[PDB]
Amino acid sequence: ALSQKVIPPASPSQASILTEEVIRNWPERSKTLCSDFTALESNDEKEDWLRTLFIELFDFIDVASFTNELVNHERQVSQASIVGKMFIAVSSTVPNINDLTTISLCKLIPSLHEELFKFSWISSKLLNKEQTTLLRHLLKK
Amino acid sequence: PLSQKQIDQVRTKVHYSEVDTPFNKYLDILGKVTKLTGSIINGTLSNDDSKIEKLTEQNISQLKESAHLRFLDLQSSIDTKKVADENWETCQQETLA
Amino acid sequence: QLTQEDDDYYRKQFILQLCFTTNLIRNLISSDETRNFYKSCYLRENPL
Amino acid sequence: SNTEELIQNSIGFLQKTFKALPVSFDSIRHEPLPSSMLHASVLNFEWEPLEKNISAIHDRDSLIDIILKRFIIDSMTLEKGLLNSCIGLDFVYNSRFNRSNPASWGNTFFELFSTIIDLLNSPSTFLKFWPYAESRIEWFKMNTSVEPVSLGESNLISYKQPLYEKLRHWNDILAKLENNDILNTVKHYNMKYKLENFLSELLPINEESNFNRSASISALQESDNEWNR
Amino acid sequence: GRTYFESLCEEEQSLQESQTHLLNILDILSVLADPDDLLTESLKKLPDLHRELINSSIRLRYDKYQTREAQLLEDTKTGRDVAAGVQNPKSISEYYS
Repeated sequence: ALSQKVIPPASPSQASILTEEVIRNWPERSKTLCSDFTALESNDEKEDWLRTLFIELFDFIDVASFTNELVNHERQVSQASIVGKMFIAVSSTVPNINDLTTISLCKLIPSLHEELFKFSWISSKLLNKEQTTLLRHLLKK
Repeated sequence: PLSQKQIDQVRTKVHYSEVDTPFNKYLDILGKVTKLTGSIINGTLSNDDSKIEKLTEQNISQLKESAHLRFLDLQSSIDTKKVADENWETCQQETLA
Repeated sequence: QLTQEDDDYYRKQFILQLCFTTNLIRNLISSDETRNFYKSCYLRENPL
Repeated sequence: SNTEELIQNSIGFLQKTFKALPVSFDSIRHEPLPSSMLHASVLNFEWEPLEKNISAIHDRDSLIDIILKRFIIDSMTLEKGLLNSCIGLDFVYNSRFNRSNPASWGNTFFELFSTIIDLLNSPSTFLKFWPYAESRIEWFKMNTSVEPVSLGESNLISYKQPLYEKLRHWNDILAKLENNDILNTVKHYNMKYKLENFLSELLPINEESNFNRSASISALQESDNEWNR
Repeated sequence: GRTYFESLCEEEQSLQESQTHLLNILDILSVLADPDDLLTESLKKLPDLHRELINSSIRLRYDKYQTREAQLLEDTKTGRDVAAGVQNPKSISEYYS
């Protein structure tokens, strides 16, 4: 009797408009997405689109996605800054739903591996006991 | 035995550690409210069985007050640090002149 | 500054510097106990 | 809304009350403001609004903290702002017993201190203000205890809740002042000395971060800073 | 996001929108949890605010990262770099000699 907790309104899965269609036609669609990303100018606007894609991606969750992130990051290395890595580093922690699947997926991708050390919770990856001891000492000094 | 790449990794980790408490507090309130919003959107949210929220209408005012206080605190914090940066820049220009 | 014959404080600074550093080098070489401490300190901040 | 107007009324009332007092700046630089000089109404947190008693009951201590912070900030942005800031910084010490959680004054007091250290215009003002912080050291040394410590004993640690960020921040400021190395006026060296001596006197001689662990100093050059070279 | 100062202002401007979204959501939730046909409208308007709060928060964290990066880049410029641009070294050398 605390609440009815009965919800008449409902929403169907018609989202992922920019990450649209079936994941089928995988390589053609993936190359199309990479080309579209490289196409855009006005870096700011790019960031916007990225958000959508990334959250849509975390709706699905895999190795294909990791390869896609590899291609995106490597294409972004041509320029100076790294926006894709930072945006993954935020949109990995921001959403409501998550699990250790994020830990594993980050453990898989080696490109943004150092960006993850920079900002996110990377106590897991740097697991060599020698590394964590060196870390404690270097921090305290 | 630790290689070079691992040492560079831990060095960049130490060179970037920041501890900003007002920011973390504000983001904590953001999480603590969006979790409850999403739970109620799911429809099977809770009866305070799990540790995500309490639907009791006696602590909602506590949530609003905390939101206001933390928002104002973080606002003042970034205001202070940008003022300090402007001041340091002014002094450097003065001594250069 | 150094060779003036009337202002000798600079030579005192130089002599003091040599004496300090030589004291440390002698203790390092001969004691074989502080050597372990300095080796540990150099290593912990940089294992290579 | 309710809290914003509440804060505005409170800051107005505080500004008036503190403008009332006669204590001159130089008088307070060296002598602590005694408790008698304020009415017991201003203490015990019975103030002008006193209207949202049920509403503001939720978080009491935090409210005073944020309104005092805003007071310090708006007054700081001088020989007058410094006076108001010092009076508030002494007030928060004197009003400790009335607080709900008496220990919580520590993390509050230090907090305000940091803010005002940030707002000082130039090292001239910093040297004009430091004699205060050197007058009331024995108030820093008690992290949470409400009773004074015996002269010569400190209960502060490098990693404790009070210093956990403050030591990091002040080491940042020291490093930045050291990094100039070319455009340093003597005021800068005097300021860095005052700061290192304050911090070194805070923590005991024995703490793990009060004696360097064998770092042989580089950058010992005595050249004329790339002038007349 | 060129310098410390501009990045700070941009972070503040994002904070403002996040705050107003949070306040609207808190108001709607307090209305819904109040002791029909109003609760239906509330639960109907909810998801639009839900999938706006997340965007605001994601953007906020992105700016926080960016400004940390900018500050750390600024802090490496030593004094000699700023002082290399002085006009007349002659008078300076005469002074120091």
